[PDB]
Amino acid sequence: MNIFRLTGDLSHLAAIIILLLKIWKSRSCAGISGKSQLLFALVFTTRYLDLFTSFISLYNTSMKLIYIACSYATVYLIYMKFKATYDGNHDTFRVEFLIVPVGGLSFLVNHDFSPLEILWTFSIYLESVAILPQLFMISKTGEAETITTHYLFFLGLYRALYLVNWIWRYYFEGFFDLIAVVAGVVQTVLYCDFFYLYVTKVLKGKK
Amino acid sequence: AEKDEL
Ligand SMILES: CCCCCCCC/C=C/CCCCCCCC(=O)OC[C@H](O)CO
Ligand SMILES: CCCCCCCC/C=C\CCCCCCCC(=O)OC[C@H](O)CO
Ligand SMILES: CCCCCCCC/C=C\CCCCCCCC(=O)OC[C@H](O)CO
Ligand SMILES: CCCCCCCC/C=C\CCCCCCCC(=O)OC[C@H](O)CO
Ligand SMILES: CCCCCCCC/C=C\CCCCCCCC(=O)OC[C@H](O)CO
Ligand SMILES: CCCCCCCC/C=C\CCCCCCCC(=O)OC[C@H](O)CO
Ligand SMILES: CCCCCCCC/C=C\CCCCCCCC(=O)OC[C@H](O)CO
Repeated sequence: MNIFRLTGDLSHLAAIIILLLKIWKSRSCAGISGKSQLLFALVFTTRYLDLFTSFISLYNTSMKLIYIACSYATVYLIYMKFKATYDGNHDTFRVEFLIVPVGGLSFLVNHDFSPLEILWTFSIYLESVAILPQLFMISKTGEAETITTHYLFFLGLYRALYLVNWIWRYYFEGFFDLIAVVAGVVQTVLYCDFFYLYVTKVLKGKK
Repeated sequence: AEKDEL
């Protein structure tokens, strides 16, 4: 552990809680992509299968369990509890164009041809494009509410901090994972326009 | 190689 990954993890937990508490308190999931939340739940489900083969630390186990619980609870609030406010008509990204190719790529390009590693690879490639349905919904509909932009800011900052974490670990530990890195760069690049607009408009009380 | 990150 280093400060960059810790801040990265804390930023990710912040985004997850901001969204869950926003839907819970308002009793509405207006402007939220249910599709992106399904993809994030699929990411945690396929990545954390090691919970049954490995113990890293109490922190690592707890964070995995918290991410799974909060992602499944967010999906529950959108598609079941507050389904009356789910804007299905505007959440129209065809997620088959993400899942089917990412699925194909994880089987073909991985560190090892074994079920657990292939599923971990799938979680890494899928996370890189998981926010696309949400950004697509915002571009279709009229802008984004301020709390929704704060969610997007902490989520985007999380994997950007993971890139800094990987520079650190490469320098001090000689550790590198090109699959996680390339996918992490893809994940961050997709937030470029949102970041520019959040800093120039949202942080200046515009949009 | 054991996965030590999230
Ligand atoms: C890199 C080009 C994509 C930039 C999106 C972030 C900017 C926010 C706008 C979203 C509207 C979404 C419109 C739908 C575009 C489909 C994008 C797609 O399929 O991208 C494949 C992959 O992610 C490519 O790296
Ligand atoms: C209702 C919305 C509440 C939003 C507040 C959530 C609390 C911040 C959480 C974790 C810190 C994560 C580490 C990253 C520290 C970056 C601090 C920063 O830049 O905060 C400004 C940000 O854009 C905000 O407007
Ligand atoms: C409506 C409520 C939305 C806010 C949801 C916040 C989620 C807190 C995140 C992680 C807990 C792990 C603890 C480490 C993070 C500390 C962040 C902090 O100092 O938060 C104070 C405040 O939120 C600065 O605005
Ligand atoms: C569907 C979207 C299009 C994405 C298309 C780009 C995919 C490859 C990426 C980077 C090149 C770096 C080399 C990647 C590894 C090549 C295959 C290799 O060496 O395979 C042996 C390994 O054992 C098998 O997992
Ligand atoms: C319209 C929708 C279009 C489809 C959107 C698909 C999105 C896939 C995105 C990112 C994964 C990129 C990761 C590329 C893999 C890096 C390979 C690499 O460097 O591999 C080295 C490894 O060690 C050798 O096994
Ligand atoms: C210990 C680390 C604490 C970090 C606290 C940082 C607070 C930044 C807040 C607002 C400016 C928004 C800047 C745009 C979001 C950052 C991601 C980015 O655009 O670039 C990072 C780069 O990719 C990396 O390699
Ligand atoms: C012999 C093989 C040697 C292989 C050695 C591999 C070393 C991998 C370590 C770190 C890469 C970290 C990538 C950092 C990317 C920084 C640029 C960045 O922030 O990109 C996001 C976006 O473009 C901002 O707008």
